[PDB]
Amino acid sequence: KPEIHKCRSPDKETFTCWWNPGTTNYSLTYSKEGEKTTYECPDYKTSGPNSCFFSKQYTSIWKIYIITVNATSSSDPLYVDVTYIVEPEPPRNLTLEVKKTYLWVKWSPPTMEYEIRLKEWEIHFTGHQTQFKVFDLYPGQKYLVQTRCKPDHGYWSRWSQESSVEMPN
Amino acid sequence: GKPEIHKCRSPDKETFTCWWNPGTDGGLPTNYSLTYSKEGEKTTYECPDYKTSGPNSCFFSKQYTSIWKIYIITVNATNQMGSSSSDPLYVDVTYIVEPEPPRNLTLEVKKKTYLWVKWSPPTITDVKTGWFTMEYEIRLKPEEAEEWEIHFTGHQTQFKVFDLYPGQKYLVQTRCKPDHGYWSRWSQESSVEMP
Amino acid sequence: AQHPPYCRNQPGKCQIPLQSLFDRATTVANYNSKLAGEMVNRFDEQYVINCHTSSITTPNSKAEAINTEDKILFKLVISLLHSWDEPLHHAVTELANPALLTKAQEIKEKAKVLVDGVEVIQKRIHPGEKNEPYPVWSEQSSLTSQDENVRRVAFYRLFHCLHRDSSKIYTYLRILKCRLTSC
Repeated sequence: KPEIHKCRSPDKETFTCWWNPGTTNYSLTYSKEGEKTTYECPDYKTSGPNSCFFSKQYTSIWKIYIITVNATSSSDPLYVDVTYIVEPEPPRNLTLEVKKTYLWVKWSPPTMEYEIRLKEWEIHFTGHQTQFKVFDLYPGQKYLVQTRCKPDHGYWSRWSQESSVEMPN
Repeated sequence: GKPEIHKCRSPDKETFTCWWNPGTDGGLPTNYSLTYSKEGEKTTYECPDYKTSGPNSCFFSKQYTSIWKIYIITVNATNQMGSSSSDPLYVDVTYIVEPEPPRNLTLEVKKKTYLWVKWSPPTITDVKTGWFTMEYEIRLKPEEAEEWEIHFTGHQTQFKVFDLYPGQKYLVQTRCKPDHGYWSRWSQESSVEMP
Repeated sequence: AQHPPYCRNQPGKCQIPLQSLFDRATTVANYNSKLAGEMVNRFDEQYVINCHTSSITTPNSKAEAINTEDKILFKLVISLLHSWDEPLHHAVTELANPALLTKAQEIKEKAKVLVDGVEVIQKRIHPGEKNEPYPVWSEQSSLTSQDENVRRVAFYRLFHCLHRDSSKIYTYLRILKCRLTSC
């Protein structure tokens, strides 16, 4: 039987669902919790193989989508709310400044919670803050630091790209 | 004309006040009068209350206050040697809201430790019905320090701070802004000693 | 097989709760209101309003707004939003020939996203309500006038009225949310 792997949205404006082969032509159909009309996937191309892409014309944050994959033998119907499947982009504008002496870490978003880490890494949940203080670090060492973010009800974004700084000798 | 009028403020988005500044008068006593026009009603009215908000002011109660409307206000000055009117002041009450500070600030502590600040909007502002919408900022720092750290909390009346240094005492203040007006003054400081 | 968090509740069905719907509507409305304020500013730092929606009568004081029946609040929000799609269309065409152009395109798109949600909420609480005709700005051709001055005043009226109506839409949605669910 075919199974729905996962659906994801990068900005609540469009989304994509991926699937896995049942054992054959694969098609994807859906409907909205609201009405009784059925629809077919609007695009099997822009998202690569085995996927369905929903552009702005077919994306709504006001209704639940009931998605199911077919093989010619349906799959288990899946319920999707575009606002709960958001997986953002790493935070941006990461700046590091030395200030007895602590490291002032600062970023900007791409509300959301955040997480910074610095080296097997020392994770720091920061909540809704967009700036963070770190004390008692080793003098004379280059430090690696990254960030992550997550929506109110989403998935974590990948880790940002490394930034370095050096603690005074 | 000489007399000037540029400032009006509303504390709750239900009432408002304007102030005027006298100009050239030549030493003779002058009597002033405020008259205004409201968008949608082709009528001139006289200031409804010159007492409540003090000298050279005009107070508009709830019966006379409507938002999403431009008021055209002018101040007139008359003495035995002449008359002079100010330039017209155009004002939409929707954008002159300057609230009072948040109140009832309380600090509670928290395995891992964190500070949980909580507070409430001024009584005058009706956030419970949804008529008024407020934004908040909190600032904190150790007593033995010279720089404050600011955090914008949006619409929330509580905040969780995660990077406080253990062992010290912290001072905290808060302030609020309507969605489109002016920031209030900072509330009075509260203290807490991190575990 | 999987479902959204909240469908983790007894009712055999699985619809988005009314609380979640009102949350999304008020945050979209809050966003349009910020954008409109930004356009108002940028335009005033570079260059009497008689808005075409003034014909739709609205409660303008707290006493009166709080007293308005929910059926009428919905109607007022839906026709105000419908009324701005054409004027924005004309503005965007003119500005297309900096920043103004970009925010104008966004507010026009989000206003359409927002009316969609307001119709869904309205049909959920009051099945079979119908929305009536809404006003038009006939003088909207002035946004493209060859005369520089008449053109500048056209945009002035446009951004300030756009700012006022964003603000009413957002206040009315907050009132309904506090009354029909949780503030």
